[PDB]
Amino acid sequence: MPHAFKPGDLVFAKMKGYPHWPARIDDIADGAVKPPPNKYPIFFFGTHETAFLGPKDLFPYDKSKDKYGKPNKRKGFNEGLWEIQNNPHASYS
Repeated sequence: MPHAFKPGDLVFAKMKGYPHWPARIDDIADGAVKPPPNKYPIFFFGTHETAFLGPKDLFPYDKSKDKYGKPNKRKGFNEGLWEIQNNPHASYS
């Protein structure tokens, strides 16, 4: 059975106006700004941007890739597909 989301989990994350996007649950570094309650820090592959999202917008990657893991014309999307498949746990800083 599923657990709660934890750092390192791979997802597609949904934001308004954007396609379901390859992403990971990030850690919060010591001294870094914490997310709001019930939100997770989401690192978006390709764009390398971060947003705070709750579980309603997080789709586990294994289950969802057949639907959501196709190329898209949006900036950073195809780079992000490569990252989540090939080196999803690397430093992109």
